[PDB]
Amino acid sequence: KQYPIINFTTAGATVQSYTNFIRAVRGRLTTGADVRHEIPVLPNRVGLPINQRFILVELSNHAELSVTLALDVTNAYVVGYRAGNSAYFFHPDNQEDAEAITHLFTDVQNRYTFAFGGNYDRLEQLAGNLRENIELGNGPLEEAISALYYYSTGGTQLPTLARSFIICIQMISEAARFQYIEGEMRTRIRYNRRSAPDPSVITLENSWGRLSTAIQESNQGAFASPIQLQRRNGSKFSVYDVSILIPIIALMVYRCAPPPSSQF
Amino acid sequence: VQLAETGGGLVEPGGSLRLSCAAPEFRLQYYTAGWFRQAEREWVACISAGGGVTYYTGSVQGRFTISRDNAKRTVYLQMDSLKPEDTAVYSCAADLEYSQIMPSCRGSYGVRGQGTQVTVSSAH
Ligand SMILES: [Cl-]
Ligand SMILES: [Cl-]
Ligand SMILES: [Cl-]
Ligand SMILES: [Cl-]
Ligand SMILES: [Cl-]
Repeated sequence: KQYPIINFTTAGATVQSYTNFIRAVRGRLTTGADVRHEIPVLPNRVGLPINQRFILVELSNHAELSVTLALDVTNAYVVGYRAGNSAYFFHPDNQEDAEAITHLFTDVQNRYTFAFGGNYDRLEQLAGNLRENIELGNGPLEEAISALYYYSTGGTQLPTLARSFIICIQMISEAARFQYIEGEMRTRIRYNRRSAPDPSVITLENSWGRLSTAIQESNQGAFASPIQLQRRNGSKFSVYDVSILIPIIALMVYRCAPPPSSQF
Repeated sequence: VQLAETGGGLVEPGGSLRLSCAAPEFRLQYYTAGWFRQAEREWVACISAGGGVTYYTGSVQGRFTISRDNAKRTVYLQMDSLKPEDTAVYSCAADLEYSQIMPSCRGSYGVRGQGTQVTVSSAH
């Protein structure tokens, strides 16, 4: 049984095609049957069958270069990719995840696990650039696809590989996670523009795990403790309740089972 | 402004003129393209990426024809039976909102050219 495949091309991309792409990714990441305070939760990793663990995102551009990203359904994040007859995985954090990724791209004749992890702190260091310095948009995505492809032939150096991961992860994983980030990508596509993400985007990305926990552990939506976010201009503000995040967050990582509901 | 328009100018009432809109870097061939004019700005005509579907505003129906040459990444507006009331600044745009053309040329048309003056007059 193959993992589900979702296709997207930068060639002639529209707001509509990108919209359909992100909605399809979300649909394959979770059933949406588990909802807390009007926000959907990703599958619990506990007891999750290996054949349901990943989804594949096939990306191509006008040059007819193609790469395939693998996303973990439990967190929507990129764990590795394939280009031609080679595949590359971020360093697994534990033995069980190392075992899990052996189920991905199993026909590839060239298989590599990077020593480094795929978190932004690491990728930014390797890239020599922060997320706030890296342009996003259809053009950057087209270029990232090419760079990921050429890595397998020695045509791309590590810093550019890292930058390309930063682009793909945000425009796919983070867009899936946040309606708000998807919307920021829509604007770029609409006007065929490219630009680095503002502080509101970056801080949402940084806060996704913490927001997931705050929401799922909340007392009727009320947070135990406030979480600080940023506005588009960088100014800081505090969130005390799930309410304002409902139009912002599309998916949460599973943190706990919901409080038992009474039959009355 | 990512598109490059050409072909406007002075024309005798009843005469014809052809506008061109080319794309130096932009992959125009993938997108709905349209022409607009401003004497408030209004849509004039649009054409599907493949060129098989077109829409025209009522006041130009039967007089104006929109077409495209995807191999040249160009879009055209053929204007026949021109009237004084057709005098305006004309501009082309590509829509990246929708995967297909929409009736009445609905869309954001976020990529555009600079526009050209078309003047319909017997003068000169
Ligand atoms: Cl898609
Ligand atoms: Cl990080
Ligand atoms: Cl940053
Ligand atoms: Cl501040
Ligand atoms: Cl004529």
